[PDB]
Amino acid sequence: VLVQDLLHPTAASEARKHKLKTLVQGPRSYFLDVKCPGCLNITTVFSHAQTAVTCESCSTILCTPTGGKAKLSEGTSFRRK
Amino acid sequence: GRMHSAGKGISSSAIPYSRNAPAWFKLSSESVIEQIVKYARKGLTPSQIGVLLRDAHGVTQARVITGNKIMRILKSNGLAPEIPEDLYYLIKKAVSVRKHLERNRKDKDAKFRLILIESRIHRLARYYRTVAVLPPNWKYESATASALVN
Amino acid sequence: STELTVQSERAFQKQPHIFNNPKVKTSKRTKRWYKNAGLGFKTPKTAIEGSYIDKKCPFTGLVSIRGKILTGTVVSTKMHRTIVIRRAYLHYIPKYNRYEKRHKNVPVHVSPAFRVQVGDIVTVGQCRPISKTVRFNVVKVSAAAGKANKQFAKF
Amino acid sequence: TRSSVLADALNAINNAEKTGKRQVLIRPSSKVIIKFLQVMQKHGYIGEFEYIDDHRSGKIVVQLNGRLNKCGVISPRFNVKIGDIEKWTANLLPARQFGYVILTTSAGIMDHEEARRKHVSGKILGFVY
Amino acid sequence: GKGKPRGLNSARKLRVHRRNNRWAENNYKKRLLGTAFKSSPFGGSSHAKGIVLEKLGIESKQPNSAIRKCVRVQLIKNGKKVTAFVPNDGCLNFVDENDEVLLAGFGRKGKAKGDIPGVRFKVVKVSGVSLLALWKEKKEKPRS
RNA sequence: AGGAUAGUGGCCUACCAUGGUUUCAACGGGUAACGGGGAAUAAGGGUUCGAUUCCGGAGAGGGAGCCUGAGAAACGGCUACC
RNA sequence: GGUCGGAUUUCCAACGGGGCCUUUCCUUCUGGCUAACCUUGAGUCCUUGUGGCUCUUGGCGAACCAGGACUUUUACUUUGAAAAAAUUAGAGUGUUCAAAGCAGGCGUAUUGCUCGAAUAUAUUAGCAUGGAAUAAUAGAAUAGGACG
RNA sequence: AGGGGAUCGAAGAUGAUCAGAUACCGUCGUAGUCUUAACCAUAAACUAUGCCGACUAGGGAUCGGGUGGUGUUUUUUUAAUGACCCACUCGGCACCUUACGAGAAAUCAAAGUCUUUGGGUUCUGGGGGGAGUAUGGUCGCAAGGCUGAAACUUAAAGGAAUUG
Repeated sequence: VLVQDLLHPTAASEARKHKLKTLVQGPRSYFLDVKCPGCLNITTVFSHAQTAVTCESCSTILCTPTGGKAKLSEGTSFRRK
Repeated sequence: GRMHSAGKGISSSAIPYSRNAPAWFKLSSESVIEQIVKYARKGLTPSQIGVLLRDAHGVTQARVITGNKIMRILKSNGLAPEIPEDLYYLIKKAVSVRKHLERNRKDKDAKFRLILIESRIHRLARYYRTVAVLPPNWKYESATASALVN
Repeated sequence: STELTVQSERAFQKQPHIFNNPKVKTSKRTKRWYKNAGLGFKTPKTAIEGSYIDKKCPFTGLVSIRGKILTGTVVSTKMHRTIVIRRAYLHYIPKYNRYEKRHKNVPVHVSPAFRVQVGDIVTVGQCRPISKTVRFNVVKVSAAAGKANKQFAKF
Repeated sequence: TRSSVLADALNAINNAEKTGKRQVLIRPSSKVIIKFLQVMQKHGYIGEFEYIDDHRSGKIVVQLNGRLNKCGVISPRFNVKIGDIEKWTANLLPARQFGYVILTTSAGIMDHEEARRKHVSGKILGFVY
Repeated sequence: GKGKPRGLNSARKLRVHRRNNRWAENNYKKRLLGTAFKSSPFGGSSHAKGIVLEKLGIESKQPNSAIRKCVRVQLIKNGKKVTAFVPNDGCLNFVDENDEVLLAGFGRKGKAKGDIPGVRFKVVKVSGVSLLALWKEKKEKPRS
């Protein structure tokens, strides 16, 4: 140390740092495209949904909120971004 | 931090650097506004409107996708409340604490929390009066607070 | 104003040595005396058109503006034809190289040609003694927005 | 609460200099900070610094050179006369030949010798030597 | 930090705080209260005349064993009786009793000097003559 | 509004209103306080004093009153008590 | 450079300024001394580096005096005047030196000339004046908004 | 003031001890100890370290939360889960080493960024006594609490560490 590059740090360092302590702070949460087996509808959900989102057709459960990332139901498929 | 506590947590929300995002959102901004309006007429506050929008839809930050903030859109569409959302929730919490104290007289801890909550209400009410969001000489009376929250 | 019994007192009120001769009838039918305050101030339209008497007005009265011109915020409008302003200022204490807030409440006569509320800023001009504590008179109301009509409950 | 962001910047800069770091990070990077850094940069007490433009307040990364003995703020920003500039330099500076007092005057944030040339004065900000 | 206000508009607070803490200085307190004017054998005056009432011998404090040969005298101007020390070899015979003497302080502004308890003044002149001149026989004491 | 003054002015009189000052210290108490120019000490910042040769004020034992007079509530002017 | 380390210059280095341009404020008629002339019917000869170019027909005059289709408020800071005199800092001045004082000095004493008696500081308040960094204050949000 | 009143126990009774013991010790023992409705508002109420904010050092733990896993696990011996292991992270009770710094030292990650002295702010102190007394005010039913001197007296009092 004692001579560092605060302007171009390693993405490994940026991966392990807190979201609010990076060089420029931004979210690490993402979004998911979700398919329920009942219908062919595609629905966007937030990774930290914190609410029990429901499909338009199968309007019972699509993801389950938790303290952090929402826990998707075992009867569905997801795709990042 | 924690103006009425000793905590020093951060636990904030770090919105992205992008101010025109997320480059995969296809719904029209007019569809978003009517989505907001029907939610307001359904009877939701701006905070819970935003989270419901952010989850059941792809709208990351409605201020980014639309041209106006949530509360600004409701006010421009004639759906703003008489008292702001955060002030209304503070008065709601104070009424709950006072209602508890009416029968649990010996709860000196609830008495302490009531003073802290009420002093929080008066500080917030001072800000809304000096910015003219509330009318002047608007006062939290602790006797008509039940009617304010219903 | 023009209404509400301008002549309500026990004695007739009208400014000295103006001949309102009831013989000839001109188009205006009445002679009203006014003037300009000088030093860039203007006589208000309400003073030229006014019906009040107010022998202490800088325009429709016998007082003249000379000496200090001051300004301040209005704090009290509870007494007739005069108000009190607050002239806040900073006083320098040399030993600490710092300042302390000080104020002086200045009682000032206000003409009915002007309409003021608590909180507005007015400019006043020195004249001869009017009463025991009055040595200034309102000459210009510097109210632009008013900060009073924006705090009403909305609909 | 943060009340003097310039004090936070200079304190972090001085602390990094004392421990011998070649670089330092600064937040929230006011333009008073940036102008203060520019005056130091011209006189050679620091090197290149880069402004990180996040959308909130900005950050600064300053490359130090070890030639800075101290930089500090004089809070509150006292009003200083032309004749009082000499008094502030005799107190705040270690020698008459070098060092500066940073003034914010109507002509811009400027040091005391350059302000002497312009015959202008303002409120004191700090010192560097 | 420093525990005191710093802002440009904190002049009033700094004045008031310093004014309150001036009352801890003993010089400032005595001067402001007029203690020497009000409660003091002299009226803030360096010298004062006294009429002798009795000659008394105070034993010197530890660790010195001796007799100090002082006199209890009464003040003409304010009616206060105080004790004054008679500094020299002898000079107890040049005070007699019921004489007129001149009194001045020891020089410790109170705080009875040395090992002589309960005395804050000393005799400079007696019967209108310097005690030093009488000690060296430069003059003569008056018969009155 | 009137009287009084040389004149503005609750200066005073009569009528009417309930006002005016204050924690940014009103009001009250003390001052062994006449104010200023200034004196001592003084690296800077400051501490204390200023009854006293210049300016301003007040008084001629303390009050009150008044004539003469441009100008006095005079005092080496007058009227009254103590 | 005939000018014994000695007494510079529109070739200029850096300083402290002003004006103009780049989307850049100076709100607006009232009258003319004809904008630091964006007009050369005519024309002033210093015999070929480059700053001493005449009577100029007008031709769009903010570098100017009050009627207002003229006013965000300060704090701060620069400059200017006033801040009695004496005292203080200080120039001149053999009271024999000195404290001092504001005098004195010079002719051939033929019957006379002359210098002075400066200067600076003297805060905080008030008045103009240049600046718009720092610090505070206000505006168009149900437009009761500006522009003709 | 009412209720409760097992135990222990200011007062007290009492057996010892002692030169005397109305102290330590032993046997009991009233008020208290508990509760309700009101008082009081003081503790070495202590980390003898005000609150907020930034930076400055090297570790292994641990509490709560979240994220990830060429991970384990009893169930389906290859599903959530839950419990563990490993790696980060935020906030917390703290620890160990070293002080580059600070301090008079003990020692301190703050008691550091301090004559190279200014991030914001509140409170407190000016040698020891007299004295937390007098007096005045205020609160309490009292006990007492808060505020709070002076006269006078004195060359020391006190902190940390060394040797005996």
